[PDB]
Amino acid sequence: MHDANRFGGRTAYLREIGPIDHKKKGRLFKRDLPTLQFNVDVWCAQQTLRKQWKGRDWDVVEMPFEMAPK
Amino acid sequence: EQYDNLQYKRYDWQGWYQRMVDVHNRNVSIKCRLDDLKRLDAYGNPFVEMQTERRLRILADHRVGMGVLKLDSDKYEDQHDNITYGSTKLSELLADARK
Amino acid sequence: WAKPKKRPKVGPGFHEKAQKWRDEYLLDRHRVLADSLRAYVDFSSTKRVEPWDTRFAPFDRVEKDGVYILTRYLMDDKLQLCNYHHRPVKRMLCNVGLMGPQVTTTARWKPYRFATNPANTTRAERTFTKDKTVFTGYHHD
Amino acid sequence: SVIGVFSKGRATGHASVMSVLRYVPRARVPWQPSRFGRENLADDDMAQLWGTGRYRTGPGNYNSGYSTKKTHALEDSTVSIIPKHELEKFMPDISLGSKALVTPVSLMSARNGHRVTHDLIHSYDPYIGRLQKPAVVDHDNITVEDPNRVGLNAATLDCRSRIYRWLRRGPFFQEDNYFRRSTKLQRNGPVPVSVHEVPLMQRIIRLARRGHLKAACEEYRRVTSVPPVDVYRALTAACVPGAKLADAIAIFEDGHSRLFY
Amino acid sequence: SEGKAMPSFANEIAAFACRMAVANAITKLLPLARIPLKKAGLLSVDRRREPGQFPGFVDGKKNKRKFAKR
Amino acid sequence: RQGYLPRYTPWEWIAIQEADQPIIHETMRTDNIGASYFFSLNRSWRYKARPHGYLRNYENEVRDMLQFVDGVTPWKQAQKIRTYWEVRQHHPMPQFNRPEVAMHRNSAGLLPSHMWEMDKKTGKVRAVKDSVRDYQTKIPVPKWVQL
Amino acid sequence: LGYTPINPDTSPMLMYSQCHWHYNLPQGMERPSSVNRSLPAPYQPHHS
Amino acid sequence: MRHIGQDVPRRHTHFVLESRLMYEKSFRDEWLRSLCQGLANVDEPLAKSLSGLPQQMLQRKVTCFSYNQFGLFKVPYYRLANVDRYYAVQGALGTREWVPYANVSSWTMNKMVRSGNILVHRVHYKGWGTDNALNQGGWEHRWNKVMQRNALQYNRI
Amino acid sequence: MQQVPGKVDQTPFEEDQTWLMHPIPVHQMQQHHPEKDLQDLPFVNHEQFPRSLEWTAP
Amino acid sequence: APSIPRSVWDPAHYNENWVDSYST
Amino acid sequence: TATPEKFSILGTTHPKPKRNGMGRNNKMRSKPSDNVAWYDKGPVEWLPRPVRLT
Amino acid sequence: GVHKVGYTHPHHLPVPCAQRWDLRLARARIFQEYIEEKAPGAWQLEDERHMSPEFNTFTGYPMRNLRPGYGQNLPEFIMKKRLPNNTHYELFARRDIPNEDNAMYGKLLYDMTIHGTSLPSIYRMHKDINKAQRNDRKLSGNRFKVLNSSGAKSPPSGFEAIPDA
Amino acid sequence: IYDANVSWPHVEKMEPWTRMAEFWTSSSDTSFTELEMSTAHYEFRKYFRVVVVKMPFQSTEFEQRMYGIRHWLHRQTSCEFHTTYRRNVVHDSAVFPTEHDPETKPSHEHHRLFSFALDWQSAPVDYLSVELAREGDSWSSLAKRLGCSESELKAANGAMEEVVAGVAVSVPGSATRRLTSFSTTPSVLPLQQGDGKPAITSWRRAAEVLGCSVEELQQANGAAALTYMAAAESG
Amino acid sequence: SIYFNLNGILIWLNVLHINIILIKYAFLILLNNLEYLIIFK
Amino acid sequence: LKIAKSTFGFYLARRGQRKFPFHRRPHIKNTQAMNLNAPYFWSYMTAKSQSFFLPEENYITGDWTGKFFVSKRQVYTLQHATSGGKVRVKSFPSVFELNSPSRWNVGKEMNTLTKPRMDLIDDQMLTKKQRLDYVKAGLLPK
Amino acid sequence: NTYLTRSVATPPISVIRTGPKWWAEPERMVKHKVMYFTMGIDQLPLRRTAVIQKDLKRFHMCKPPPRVGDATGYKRSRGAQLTTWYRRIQYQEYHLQHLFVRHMWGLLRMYPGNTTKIQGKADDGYVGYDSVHFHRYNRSPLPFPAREIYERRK
RNA sequence: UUAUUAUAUUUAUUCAUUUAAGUCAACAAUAUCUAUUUACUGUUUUUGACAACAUGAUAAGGAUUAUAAAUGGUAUUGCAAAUUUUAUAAUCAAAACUAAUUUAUUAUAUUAAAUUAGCAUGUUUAGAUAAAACAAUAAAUUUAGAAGGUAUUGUUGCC
Repeated sequence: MHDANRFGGRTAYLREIGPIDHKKKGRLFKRDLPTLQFNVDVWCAQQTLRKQWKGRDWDVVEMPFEMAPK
Repeated sequence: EQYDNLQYKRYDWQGWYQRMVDVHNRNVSIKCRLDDLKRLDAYGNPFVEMQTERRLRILADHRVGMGVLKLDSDKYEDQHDNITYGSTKLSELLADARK
Repeated sequence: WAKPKKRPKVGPGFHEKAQKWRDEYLLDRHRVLADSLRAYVDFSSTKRVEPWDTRFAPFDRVEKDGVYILTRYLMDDKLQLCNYHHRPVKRMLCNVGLMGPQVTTTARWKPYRFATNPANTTRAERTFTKDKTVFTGYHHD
Repeated sequence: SVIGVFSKGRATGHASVMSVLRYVPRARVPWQPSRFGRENLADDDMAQLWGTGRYRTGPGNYNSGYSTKKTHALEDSTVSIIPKHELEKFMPDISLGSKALVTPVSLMSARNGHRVTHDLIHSYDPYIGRLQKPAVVDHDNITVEDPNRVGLNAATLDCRSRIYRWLRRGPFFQEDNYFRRSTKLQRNGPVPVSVHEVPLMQRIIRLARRGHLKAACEEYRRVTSVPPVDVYRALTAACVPGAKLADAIAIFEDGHSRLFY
Repeated sequence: SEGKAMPSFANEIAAFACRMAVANAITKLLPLARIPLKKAGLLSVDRRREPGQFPGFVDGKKNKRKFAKR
Repeated sequence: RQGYLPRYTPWEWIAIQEADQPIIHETMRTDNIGASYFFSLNRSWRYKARPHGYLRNYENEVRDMLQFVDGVTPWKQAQKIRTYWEVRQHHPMPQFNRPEVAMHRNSAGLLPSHMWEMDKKTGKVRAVKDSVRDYQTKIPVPKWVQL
Repeated sequence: LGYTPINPDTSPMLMYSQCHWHYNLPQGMERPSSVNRSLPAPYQPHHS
Repeated sequence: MRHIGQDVPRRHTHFVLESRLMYEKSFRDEWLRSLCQGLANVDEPLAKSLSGLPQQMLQRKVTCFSYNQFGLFKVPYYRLANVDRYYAVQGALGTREWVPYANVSSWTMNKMVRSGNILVHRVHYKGWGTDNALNQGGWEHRWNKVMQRNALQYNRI
Repeated sequence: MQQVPGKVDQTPFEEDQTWLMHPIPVHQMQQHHPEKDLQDLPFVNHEQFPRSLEWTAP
Repeated sequence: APSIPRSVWDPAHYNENWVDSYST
Repeated sequence: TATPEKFSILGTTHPKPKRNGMGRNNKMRSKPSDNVAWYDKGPVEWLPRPVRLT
Repeated sequence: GVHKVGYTHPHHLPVPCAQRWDLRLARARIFQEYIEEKAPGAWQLEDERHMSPEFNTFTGYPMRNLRPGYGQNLPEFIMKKRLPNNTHYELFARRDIPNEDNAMYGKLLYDMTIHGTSLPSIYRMHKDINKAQRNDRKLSGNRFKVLNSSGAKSPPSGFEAIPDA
Repeated sequence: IYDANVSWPHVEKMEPWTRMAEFWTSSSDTSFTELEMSTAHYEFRKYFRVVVVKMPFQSTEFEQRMYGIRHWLHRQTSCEFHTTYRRNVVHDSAVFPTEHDPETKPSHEHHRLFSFALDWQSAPVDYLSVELAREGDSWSSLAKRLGCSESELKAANGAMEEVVAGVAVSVPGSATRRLTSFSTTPSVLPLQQGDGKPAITSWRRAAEVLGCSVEELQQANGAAALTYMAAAESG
Repeated sequence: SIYFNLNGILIWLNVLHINIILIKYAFLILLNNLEYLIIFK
Repeated sequence: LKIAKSTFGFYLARRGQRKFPFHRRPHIKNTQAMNLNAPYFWSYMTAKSQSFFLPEENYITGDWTGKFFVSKRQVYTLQHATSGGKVRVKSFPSVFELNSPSRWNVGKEMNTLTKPRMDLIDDQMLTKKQRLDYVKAGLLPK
Repeated sequence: NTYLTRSVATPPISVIRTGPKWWAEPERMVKHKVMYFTMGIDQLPLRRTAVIQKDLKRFHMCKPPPRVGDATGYKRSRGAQLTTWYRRIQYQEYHLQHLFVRHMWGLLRMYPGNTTKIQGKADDGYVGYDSVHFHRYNRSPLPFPAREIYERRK
């Protein structure tokens, strides 16, 4: 599940290693899904945002209208 | 404009449920097709050309879509007020797009 | 219904065992704090075992060659200053950018509690036997 | 045998009338003829029920800080009150008095009409909070204990019928009552102009005549009482130079039939 | 993709939906191509349905909760 | 009695129903004057143009709040409210870095070592001395605080 | 079936019983109620 | 009181009245308090009208005010008590036990449907529901879609 | 994203190694949003007025 | 504009094409 | 402060046990399991281990 | 790379033109908005689960801001918080009341017009009748508990109650 | 009805509203699986149909036929109206002038939080429409300082046939050089002679000399307000 | 009060069912829980 | 409840081991109030920012006769530790006071100060049944 | 191998039984195909197994052939010997796939997971960076760091 | 074992939470012909829905009636309509486990804002044991149809 080779290793933010005592040890937010799910939605969005911004061969440059490309 | 004709029509809740259903409809979607503004003016100057309306769109980024400046005034719940305040923010936008 | 049955009174004079116990426990709270805080800090000042996993490339390459060159020359003093903790070095190493993106994708790194072992941690028995008196969340040493 | 929540009672009718009015029969409630509301209680017991009902802030509760209980029982053990001196050592006193509770009139619309930020719900109508006199809410004399008992308390006897009137209040109830209760035309006929607010009105006629119209209007919103006629004479005078016809009428229709003509 | 749009259609349970969608398409174009198709089932539609969500089952699909005897 | 239920409300009952309830005077929607930009939205506090919704809407009212909190409040009283860091300035270890970023930045210089005592054999903190008596700090309340 | 009475304005078993309409029937208007315009009352308010 | 001619069928039915005042009190104190927390922790300049001391002195004034205020409502809505107007049943909102729309607990709602007193249309127990909006993204989607309707579709001004 | 001028500004990180290692918090506590905080949870979706989810205000 | 528009109560405004009810 | 020399009821409570079963219910003592890997049997260990070929 | 975004003032250019920031300024003036000085440039994360077609729940708008640290105690949040005034909670305040017939009117007013006098809720009736039937047949359970004891602990000058046998 | 080309008005469908309300049909404490396994989904629903009427002109007699539909609707069916009427709006440049930039361009420093509260007088900007003719100005000389046409100025002020120094001319609407109705550079009031040689020594004479409110004088002069009357502790 | 012929009345009081038939398929299936549950047809 | 530990046992039912949504568990049981993670000692169970103002319970709104105990959300300051007067926090069984003041307590709310689940349990408060269950547990052995 | 944490073993049939779920996962047998293909090794058992699954997957929907009473039982016996053959065919291939891969990692110098044996390079079980003191089966206290079996340079 | 049709069949297991009482009645303020009604005062005799007993009432639970659109039950599960005759126990902010009827996240990357979980590293290893046949993919080691009861809502029966 949280096998550290999942989600590009960023699953290490969500993993309670070892024979945890479910009552006293183990952070709460690591238990509920939607928080785990909302988090992965963050990281998964980054790769898109990264890849969209790694292909920025163009650089944005403003220009007065008169001498812009036709 | 939505008035109630159900169990919410008559008794003591006649008011607050009516007040709700209107403050819940306080919007007045002011619209105008930009191409309409491309008329002459009483000073004789052309009102809005390609150089001007370009400024207009970028002045209201998500607002001006499908070539119609859409201004939804949701500030006040008195709907007539939203018309006055809405038209207020409206002319200001043309005041700058005419720069 | 298991009709709700009462619990008896709290017992005579237990309150005195309460005001006492909570207090002198909160006093013990200080030393375990004072101990663990030192353990955390003095951990941060010490050296760690190197966070990388030598088994995987590009850290299989012999110490003479490979990324060990830049590790030995361009940033050597720095990687000692950062005390070889697995949080700064992977950030320092990413800054030099002379190895590209191979920090995260290619280079595999030691697990967490394997990377908090201090330098000269020869016996692997060590990484599990860190002291129990200190409450640190396994940042201590 | 005989048991009750209260032993002593007091009437709600005056002496000079009751000696004669006692002859005409009173067609009481059929099922419960003995009518015992909050009004019939003595002002001693009146306070005690007034204290509780508020889960935290109500002085009835021991930990309300305003309580009169000197020593109280906590699970078979007693606990003593910390007088104000021994308390003011640690927790620094930050008190501004009653005048910190009364939020101004222009902010009624913000806070659902309510100016008074007491624990209870202070209602500008008399019938919700009527104890014996028609409930007139006071602003300066607001106190934690709320002596006049002009608040919609939670758990006092005869609260159901009182609360059900609150949840049935019109859209403008705290709003219109406060305007109608006060600020009514004078019995002799004229309009009740004079308050300590007159310097505000002078400013407008000091400001409107100069031609700073929007300055007048954006200040005129602060006006609360009925403006005297010399205000509008100055206001509408500023609409003349720029043909701001839309504004003069909006000024008119406000002072016309909405501010007592 | 008229149905619930998903990033990757890499599952046969979607392929058959496409294999059928192309099958019905050819028939409308060509009348007598319905004979060799219908004899091979590409026209016929599955009525299989993955079980809708339900809270009672722990995973939600077909495996109930636990119960231990005293 | 015989099933003839009207598919449509007959024209008669239309007029009879439609005449039992009065026209709202506002839905007439007549305006040849225009909009009053200076005055209309600033009308009297009774029938005022009441803003509603997100806090952005309460422009003309927030100004009154500030003018109100400015009014009743003496700065004298407000001085006593302490920020957290103002209070944590009196703690033995007021500020030390957390493990996410600047863990290595922490040093023994951050340790209030003189507060407690160390035992060389255990290498740990055996106990701590009393800090309330001997903490002489010129700012029990902070410097700019002047009651 | 208890002390809490049934709200006759929101209950189907009542509103869709035989003693009222059913949801199937043509559902038209039963009878026009000309009250305010046949015998109108004048405006005697309590608030002066 | 003290069970002397109690008119209601159940005593706890009264607590619904108190809870309704909480929403009423919350309407009373929210804008004022929320404005304070809006001014309390702003560390950047408030506005070019107020920077530096006029800010950090006022910042303590405004908070001191909401601290000076007496009995102000500082309860977040989820911490209140969900109770039914019918049977005064205590409900844990967000669970299956609290029916969201009619805002009555399961026990009260379950009874009302079988002993039909409310107009609901039954749907297969395993199904996602006849709706087509809820189907696509589950419970979270319909949660999103309404925010689009209530607030987002409004191209602001 | 038009950013304020004169402010030392940061280009989005192009290489992944820079993305993970920078200190970014993860959403530990409960989620909040200005609009739909009223609609308390994904489950309990309060509707002050039942309107068709495609009701477009004119 | 009377309540019952002239379309209904009139011979000359009769819709000859409007089929009766018991036919369809 | 000045941590009392003898603690009244901190240590004077009941003793706490340490779990001694390496697994479910804290009962499974160490014993050669089925999962034992016989490296001798053949060029691969028997039983085989989970092998992914990415 | 981390840089200093340049703002070449439109005047000192070869061919002048209103820079895009100037418009972004001139916009915020008209629609009063908040330009944050400390906004991060790297954080342009779009809500992909919503604003992308291939995803199941494509709503087209950015539903949630993917800023994880976003809370209600934040300043910028409270600027955009929706006041509970006239929302679901108002409706639940006035409609979700113990006796749903009381929201319509005070009951006494109803039993004043429709009936002739106020009648107690159905509970008090069942309370009342059952007292009578037992009291008509039996006795010895009648606990004379009244709200105010004065009427009982002190009967008036008249009213000598008939000795009940 | 559902085709606009053939029918008028033309009913437009709309997706019904559905709110699944699942709940535990059971009620017991000891067993939770009993509850969850006893879930049953009953839905509330409301079906909509939208009537779309397009009048080539706005007749109010027709609209009040419309808003009367709410009475005779079939049982248990409320309706809402979406009116959409053209409205003529005047963009009078006199109130909103399309003028040049301000010399000091506002910046992000003018758009922090609460900027709408403290940084911007709600549009439209106030402009002075009243201008006093100075000592010897002419009609072209006034039209000068107001940046307006003398002829427009002559038409604007009908009552002003001759200019008498000290009377205020009504600024024409088409003006381009009208002023922001306030002064920006601070001014101070010395206890220099003022009223006679005696200076200001109390709050009221403080107002009398400036001719403005004691209140608005206290508002700016905060320090002098917290101490005394006219800040009795002189220099 | 409109009417159209009956097919089967079904008095389902809490005591029992008494299901009479005069068979047809169906139309609207009326329902009354005033005091005694009955399913008209 | 099976054992009504207070007035709220007669009303609410355990409903099994019900799984509430996160952070919406109904009873605010801060049994994890004092869990000392020394690195996060200033961020755990505290104000997430260190520039917030102190909570209300550390301050006095109006003229109080006197609070029996100050609430547990109050934060401890030096004035608290130096004035030394009796400062009380509600807890079972009756109340807890900070008789022995220290500066290690300054800056942390009283939640993190008190120990909610007192290790010394009451063989007196628990009937022969509920004590027996502790005997099997080894928390209260025999 | 990027997977190194401790593992759990399942018998051959208990994996072979999953068929097209994981055992005959289409792309998986394409992986071990190329790997076999590129090594110059004939992919005879894989294509031998591939037809076994492809027929079973294709015919998993139908009924079993009608069980008419046959006192001889030859059909039931033939129904078994042909089955146990198929299992024995996949048994060989299942082991064969694990044979080469661990040996393959001997050629790419990829440290396999815990409790894993490469014929020559890690004769006994390799275990590095586990969750326990000792080699789980050989009771040898681990060395730190994880011991290496290949030579350092590439 | 009587002459349109298949159980042998994986995927799982350490899980807990609740607080510190308060119902004995109703009252237009603007623009419709004027009421100070402005500030509409009359003194006090009862004991069910409760902390208690107090009839009804809808669930969980698979085992032998679809081939051209359906796999969850009535006997009953806390708060419900005729049995009263000690007694306020209701959510409010900041709050303490003993509880059968519960997916907790297991090693590339890991705390951002209403307050939210530090000790249990030890061969995904005891005994017990959990849940599928539904848009998926396992179709056979095999089935109506004869049978007894001291019980008498019946094997947790009686003797």
